[PDB]
Amino acid sequence: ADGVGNASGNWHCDSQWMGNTVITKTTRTWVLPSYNNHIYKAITSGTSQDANVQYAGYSTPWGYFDFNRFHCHFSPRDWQRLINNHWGIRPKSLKFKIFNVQVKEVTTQDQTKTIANNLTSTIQVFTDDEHQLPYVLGSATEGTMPPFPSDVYALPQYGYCTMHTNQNGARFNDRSAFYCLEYFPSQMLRTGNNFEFTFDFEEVPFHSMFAHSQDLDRLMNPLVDQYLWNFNEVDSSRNAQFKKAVKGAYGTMGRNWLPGPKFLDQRVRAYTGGTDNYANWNIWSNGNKVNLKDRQYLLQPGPVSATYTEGEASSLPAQNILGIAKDPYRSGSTTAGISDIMVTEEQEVAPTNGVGWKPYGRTVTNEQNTTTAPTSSDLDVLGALPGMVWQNRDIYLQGPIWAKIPKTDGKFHPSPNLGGFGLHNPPPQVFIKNTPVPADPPVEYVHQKWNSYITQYSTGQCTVEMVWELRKENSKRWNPEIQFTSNFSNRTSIMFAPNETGGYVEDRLIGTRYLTQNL
Amino acid sequence: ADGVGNASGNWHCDSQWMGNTVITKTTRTWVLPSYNNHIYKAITSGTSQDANVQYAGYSTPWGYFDFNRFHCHFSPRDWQRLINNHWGIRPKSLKFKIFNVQVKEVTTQDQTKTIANNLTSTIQVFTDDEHQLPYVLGSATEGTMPPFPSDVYALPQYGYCTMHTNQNGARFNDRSAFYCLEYFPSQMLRTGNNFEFTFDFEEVPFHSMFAHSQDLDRLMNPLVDQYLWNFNEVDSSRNAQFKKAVKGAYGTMGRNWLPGPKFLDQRVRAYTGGTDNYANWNIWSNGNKVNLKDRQYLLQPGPVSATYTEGEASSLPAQNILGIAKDPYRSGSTTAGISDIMVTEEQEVAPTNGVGWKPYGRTVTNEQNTTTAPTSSDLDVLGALPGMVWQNRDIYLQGPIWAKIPKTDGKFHPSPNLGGFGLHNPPPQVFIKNTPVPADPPVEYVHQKWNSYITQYSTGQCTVEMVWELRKENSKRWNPEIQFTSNFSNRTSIMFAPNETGGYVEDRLIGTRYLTQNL
Amino acid sequence: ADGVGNASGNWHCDSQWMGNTVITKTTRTWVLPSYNNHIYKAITSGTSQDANVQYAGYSTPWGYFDFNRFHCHFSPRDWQRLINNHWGIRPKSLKFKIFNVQVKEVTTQDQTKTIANNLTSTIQVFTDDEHQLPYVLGSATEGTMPPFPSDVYALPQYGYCTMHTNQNGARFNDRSAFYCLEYFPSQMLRTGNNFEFTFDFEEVPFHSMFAHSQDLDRLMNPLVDQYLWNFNEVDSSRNAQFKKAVKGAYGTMGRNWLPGPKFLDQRVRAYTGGTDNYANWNIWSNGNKVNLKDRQYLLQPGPVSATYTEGEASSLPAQNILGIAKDPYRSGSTTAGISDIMVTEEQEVAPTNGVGWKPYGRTVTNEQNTTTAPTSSDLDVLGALPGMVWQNRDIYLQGPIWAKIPKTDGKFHPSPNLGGFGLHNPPPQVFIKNTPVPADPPVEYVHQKWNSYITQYSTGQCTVEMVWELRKENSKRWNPEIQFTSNFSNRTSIMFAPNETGGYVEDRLIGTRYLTQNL
Repeated sequence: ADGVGNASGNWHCDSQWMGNTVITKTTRTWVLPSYNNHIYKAITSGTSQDANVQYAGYSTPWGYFDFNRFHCHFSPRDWQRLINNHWGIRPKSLKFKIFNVQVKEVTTQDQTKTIANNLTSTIQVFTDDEHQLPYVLGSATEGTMPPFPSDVYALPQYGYCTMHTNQNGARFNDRSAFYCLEYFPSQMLRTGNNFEFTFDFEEVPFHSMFAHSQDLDRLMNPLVDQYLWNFNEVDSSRNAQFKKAVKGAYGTMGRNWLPGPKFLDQRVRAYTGGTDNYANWNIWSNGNKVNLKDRQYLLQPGPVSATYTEGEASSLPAQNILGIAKDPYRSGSTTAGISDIMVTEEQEVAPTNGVGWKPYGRTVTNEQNTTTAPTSSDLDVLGALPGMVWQNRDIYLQGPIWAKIPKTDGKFHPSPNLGGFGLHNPPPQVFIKNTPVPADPPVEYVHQKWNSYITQYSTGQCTVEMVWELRKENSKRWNPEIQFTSNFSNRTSIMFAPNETGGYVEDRLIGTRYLTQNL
Repeated sequence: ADGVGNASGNWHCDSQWMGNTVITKTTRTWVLPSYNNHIYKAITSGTSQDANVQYAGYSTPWGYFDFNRFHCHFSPRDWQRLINNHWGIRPKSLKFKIFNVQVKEVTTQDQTKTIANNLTSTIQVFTDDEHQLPYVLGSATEGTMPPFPSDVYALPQYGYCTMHTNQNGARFNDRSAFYCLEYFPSQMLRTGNNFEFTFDFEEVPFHSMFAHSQDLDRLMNPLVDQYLWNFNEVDSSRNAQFKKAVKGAYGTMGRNWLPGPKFLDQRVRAYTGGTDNYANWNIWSNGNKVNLKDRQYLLQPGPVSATYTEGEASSLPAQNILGIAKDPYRSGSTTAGISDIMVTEEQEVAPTNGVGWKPYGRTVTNEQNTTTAPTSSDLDVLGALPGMVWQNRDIYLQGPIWAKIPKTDGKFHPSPNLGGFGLHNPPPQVFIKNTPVPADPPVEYVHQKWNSYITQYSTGQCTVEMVWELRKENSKRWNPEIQFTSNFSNRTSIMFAPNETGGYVEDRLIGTRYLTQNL
Repeated sequence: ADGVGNASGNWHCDSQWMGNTVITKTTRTWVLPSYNNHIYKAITSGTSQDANVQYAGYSTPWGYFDFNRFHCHFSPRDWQRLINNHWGIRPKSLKFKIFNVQVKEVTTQDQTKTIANNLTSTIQVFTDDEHQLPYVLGSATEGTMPPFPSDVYALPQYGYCTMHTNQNGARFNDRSAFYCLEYFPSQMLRTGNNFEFTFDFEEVPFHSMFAHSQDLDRLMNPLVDQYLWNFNEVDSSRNAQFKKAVKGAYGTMGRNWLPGPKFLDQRVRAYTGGTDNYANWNIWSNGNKVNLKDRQYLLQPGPVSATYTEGEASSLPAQNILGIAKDPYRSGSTTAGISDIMVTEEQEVAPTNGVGWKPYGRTVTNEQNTTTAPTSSDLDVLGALPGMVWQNRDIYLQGPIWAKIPKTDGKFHPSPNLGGFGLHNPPPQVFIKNTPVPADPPVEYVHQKWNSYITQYSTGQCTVEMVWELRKENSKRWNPEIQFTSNFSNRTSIMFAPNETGGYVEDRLIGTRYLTQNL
């Protein structure tokens, strides 16, 4: 294909806007180590007796590419052009390349590393097109490409969980599956070789890049009464009374449509002002949980809900938020306060979704009679009922693009709770390993497992080219709308740029919902 | 197009039944005033501090046509032919005309009005085809065409609500949208000119014009046992016992299908007999409510439920009913009793839907053991679960035809709670205004807003032509069925006709569900 | 394209003279380090509180090529053929190549550097054709190619200034723009690869390579009187008197044309003889300045003016000169005297431009009457008035070729003050970087920014080929003209050649204006 002295690819980063489509291209330099030192390891939770944290699986010698966050594909300026001018976006097609491969050997002598080119060494690359391997993308995990184009990123090690059991610690059972990645055809690359593949997204709904400019309970003409007559009260004579729904009677009016279903969330005050928190409680005791088998885990974030009520504006739904550290590299060994963490604000869905820590509503709790007074209480948690409408969670420049829909007999509204595009056929996983280069063999043959290798690592460039379909904003609104703008003011470095020491700084989460549209 | 002395259209009222389709045509005389005196007004709830009743929006100089009730398009006799002979109906296409336009000027001198033709004055008409304006149809509000063909109807004024906030009264915010209707292309009509447009409905499910002749729990052959063995009890020895489901064991039988999901409603006795009401309580305190943002409002009517259990036949689900005044013009300033109000009766859905004030069922509340006895309670409110089946609300001659489905990421069974056809693309709103005719200008130019106008109003005729698709009744039932008939007996005027003073009288609600069909 | 063992280009240095065009070709060896160690740095003036020196911007990992001085493209002998034989020159087209690329790695062990070829490493090259990056060429800054063909030149690091504000030091604001150069498509080159592009200059005026042989006030025939009669005086009787402009009356004659507009400059005596200087004053206090925002800066050099009056021949306009060190590498840490600095002499423009420290002329300062005597003073600074004509600044073998015209709504005579060709579309900037080669990655994946790299640098050859359009000298002058010649006499090394230690010596500035032409 190509020799030692020719480049096998070129650098491509741009965004192209044509018609109803935008094409993003981005190139990175990647680094791949040799993981596990060329073996598979059965990994578990060990002696841990807590069923909730138990797991069983395998770490592999293979690495992988994760481009599943938007800021991989969009500059902040391009994200601005997207969210200010368009009502919708969905992924269409994908092209991925690996080129300019460099395999290197590391030799240590007397605490002295020397790095040299190994020109005859290979890397192996394959994509899993039929989704025959455990799919670890779409879990919102690190190891994604860094947003900034000149940043290098080490490829994460591939591993997976498989079925486990609880007896005196995690154990594999008969349903536990092992996957050898060397049991798949992969092409081998020396420095001259390159790799590419293409992918087409299935048809999915456009993400809704707008906020509603109307509330689900305001849909009627304010100037006219309804012709409906609703039950009002029972008179002292015990006879039922009916009241006409009249203009301004909004509490009593009959409606065709209901807010979407929700869990109840606990409210926390994350910002200055408003109703203050109770002290010394953790979400693990008091939060929403999911029972699965013998295990519990916190239900986070669940379907999206409105973030706050006005006047309570500093409060958050505890578990309904996506937190992201302002410093991507901040260590998770210690907790952080609100000042260190970017938290998503879902207020755009307030017209249809209801606020997280508000109950869905009230429910009648009894059947009344002459001697039984009517009673009612809160409806905290409610499933789907005919007439409900809701918005999905917003997508963020720093958030995940897609998630793989689990393969199941049934689903309800398969929109991922973390946000993004639910896909029956997500983009295939791209696996990469350094081909093992054995060390010096013994002169006299011995029967043993081969543990001796030359230390290798590889580096190169990768281009990701995505095509995005757009819905144009079409609106007769007379007055100006809300736009995302730079209101950062005076700074010691440019926002969404490198700082003095070269660290890339994105301290603000950016959603898509700025333009408005009627219900 | 046409002069002063030629009619621009003819009167058309008929119903045509051909094959699987019925075509309704109806003509009315309309009256349009000049609303707001040619200005837009920002309208709010004012100083009201109650968040529940707050709103913000605009009243417009424009009027509009609302034909969204069935009795606009169907005579009572045609409605009878529909409901006795057919299993289903859905709208197909729509044609609307405005013609024979007459613009008139009103001059008042010394408390004396004179009305004269203004031959050079215009009206403006446009339809909003792309649904770019706030859609106020489908809220079951007055200003619809009157059922009776020779009744004149004044066109209602168009207004809308837009996003508001709660601080010290209702306020507009940055998401609040203003819409100038003069920012749309509209054709202008003098007395010779006419207007028309056509519309096609999207494919929607046929309304179910039948009642089920079977109950969801009776579906099996009564002559045969099941081969299923269900858990029955635990013996005094603590061992589980299994009982065979045998013919007649209907309470214990395994089934494939579940009744539809429901809210629990409070029961009220609206008629003579049965269990009497508790005294002096109102639905606002005790009823089902919806939390939306910081607001509450009564959940009415919600998905349809069965109206009563037999022997309780006089009771109603409080909030699950559509009330309609027997006198359409009865003032809403005072409450009414059952004798003044027509209330819908949903008993046809009793086979699948369950009764409004009955809980869905019972639920086990605990995990038993040797020292823990099993407990259970009522399941009042339940969302959708696999295996549920239900009926939608019935449509009525006096009820709404369609509702606009809110534009949202997700929906569950988008059938409108008030009944009718949920539409992603409903029929477009038809807006009409009297073109402002300015009064005498000042001889010397002055810089000021122009407030001086000649008083105008317009009148004309409008034809609505709808095409309806039908499903023919196909049944092997041997015995006669239920039919809608005239059983009114002796009256001082014909029912569904004018009375002595010319008022049109429809005192009986008429559903579609008479014919029966098996589950 | 090419392997390890083949050259990807050849050495080209020549000048071709054909017809009205000259083609210059020149080749250099370049060296590129890795700047900033593969990061962008936000750079400011720091804690400096002086608004005049404040700045904000970015240094980039990229380098660039600057060939924007004439002695890059012309040997002294070719410059001689140009200026002695031609009246005009302008750039036409440009071709640039990068070839014979060598990427090398530096390894330090125990204070011992070893340099080795890295055969699989790349460089990245792109040109900014649409001028989408801050354009730093045309500011007369170092980092240009050295004149002498066998000299190697390190490529300068690319950086730029962006909008800043003054508050407690320089700050970035919302108008400050960051530019990632990796957000541009660039081709990647191994040792076999090469690069080229072509460019066409827009039509610009020929530089005027001649001096005028007439003065703007001598244009008339000396043998004939004018027929004009000019106001002369007012007699003791108060009546106005008119005097005929007669041959020899040059001070009183009417003329069609005016000298060009000018700032007033301060005169300094830079050479022996003439009127001596005042002592102990600096130009920062006493010089011409420009107010821009809250900042001041010295107005240098401004539009060109004549350098001196005869008899004052040792004086200079203080700020109107281009100084260039006779030693290009003399450090700027200390001031230099005239003997160390080559200073341009603009005397060729004396016919039309007026001398820098002379005022433009005299102006009447009052409106006289019987009791008010006429007064007048100096006109120091004057803008453009109808009838003015002027010459631009001369171009020098050691001076800049072009400058980018700022993109603005309006311009007056967009000829650069430093001299050369003002261009709306200047030659594109050529950016080059060493592709980062990552070092050994950690075996166990960690989430951190990648700071580990192998030290790289690159070298190669670059050819610049420019096409120049010429205007031929056409003159009927009988007597010989002024020519540029070698009058250096006896030297220890050849002038415009290397010295004993190999340093290239050009101690004399050479303008283009030798041939003469009438006004």
